[PDB]
Amino acid sequence: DVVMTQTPLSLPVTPGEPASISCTSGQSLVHINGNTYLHWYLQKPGQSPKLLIYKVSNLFSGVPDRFSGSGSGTDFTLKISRVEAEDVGVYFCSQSTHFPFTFGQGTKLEIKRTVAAPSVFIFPPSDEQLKSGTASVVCLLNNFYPREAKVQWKVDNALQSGNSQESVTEQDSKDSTYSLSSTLTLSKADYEKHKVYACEVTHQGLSSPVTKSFNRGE
Amino acid sequence: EVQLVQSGAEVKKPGESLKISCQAFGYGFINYLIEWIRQMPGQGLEWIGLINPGSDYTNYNENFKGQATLSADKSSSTAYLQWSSLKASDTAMYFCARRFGYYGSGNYFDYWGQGTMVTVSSASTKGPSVFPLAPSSGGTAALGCLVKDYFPEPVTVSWNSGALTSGVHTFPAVLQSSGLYSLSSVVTVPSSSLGTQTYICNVNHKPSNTKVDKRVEPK
Repeated sequence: DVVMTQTPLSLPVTPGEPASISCTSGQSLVHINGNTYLHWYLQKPGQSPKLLIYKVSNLFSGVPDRFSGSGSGTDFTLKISRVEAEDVGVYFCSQSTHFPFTFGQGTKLEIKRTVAAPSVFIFPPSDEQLKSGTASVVCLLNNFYPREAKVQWKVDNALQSGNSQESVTEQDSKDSTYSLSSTLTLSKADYEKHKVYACEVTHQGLSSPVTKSFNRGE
Repeated sequence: EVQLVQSGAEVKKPGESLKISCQAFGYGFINYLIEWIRQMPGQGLEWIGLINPGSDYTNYNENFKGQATLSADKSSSTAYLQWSSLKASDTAMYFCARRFGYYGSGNYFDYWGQGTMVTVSSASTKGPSVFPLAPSSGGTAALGCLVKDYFPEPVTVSWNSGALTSGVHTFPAVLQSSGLYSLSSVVTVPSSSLGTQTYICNVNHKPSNTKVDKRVEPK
């Protein structure tokens, strides 16, 4: 199989600025018929992939001029002249020289904007859920940028690990922000024997960490 | 434009078989180079195989050979993908596509089916439990609904029957350590609206025919 490798994997771009995505193949994509079957796709959020550029550098009909491809052999580059909101999504290179056909890992292009601190909210478990024998404690980070944030759970000022799941939205297409949930899961037994539940949040938009907490019952 | 139409979501147990379809609503099917490509849950594309219905030529990704079978019904313009002994790792969005004309022709297309979601799990259909994420006690408040322990995907969440859409964040589902999905849906609102407006999350889970409208209230 011909391994396709894309760099980078994440590409923040400021609207109107250029973007480059590189693809390297494990071996030459020159076919015995003389053609080089390296293609570039964009998969916008929720959609199927769409073809941008075929055989290295041929703009597919209907695709905007701002997209262009170059390269030869094993090294290939997709360039976007001036990035726009409609350009967001995962870009894949695709080889069809050799069976089995293969794809790069994907390069996620997102809109770059200034750092924006998250608004933090902590939610205790409902009593209806406490009848279940389980306690879910939820922490929300709302409308922040960049994606990267550290969420630490502290239980009676003791730092939790492996006990919570994070979930993150796709980039909000209108304000270029992300939101994130961290759900801490405890047995009804473990929940009912501690007092302070704190969501601890670190992020570039905050000089020093934000902690939001509640005490069980109050 | 000529497009491809695929059959509906599949939910299967490990060990079971599958059969999904891809009908061309266009054109001439017998000359197509039809590819099957699956997209993994947060992942890349895995190329499954290719069929030209005309010849019955088939090429298979070695990893899926003797699990996967490509066939074509030339009478109904429909391509099929059969798959036996499904494994949990076969959980993916499956696409059919026409991308390439015969080599040397210079002809390129971009027809994609809408996708068929395939879920392979030993878990059984279960409706979600919906729990309130209560607004606690400045300018803006956040509230929501915890949608827990359902199977399979998908679930749908709206707020106030669709009347409320601004500031809404419905998170992606996460597969929990149990075989079961969980998600939350939140909305930020002005704090001044709390005493004044009601907030109901409308959670619908078609696979189990469960509809839950949960009223979310302060404390």
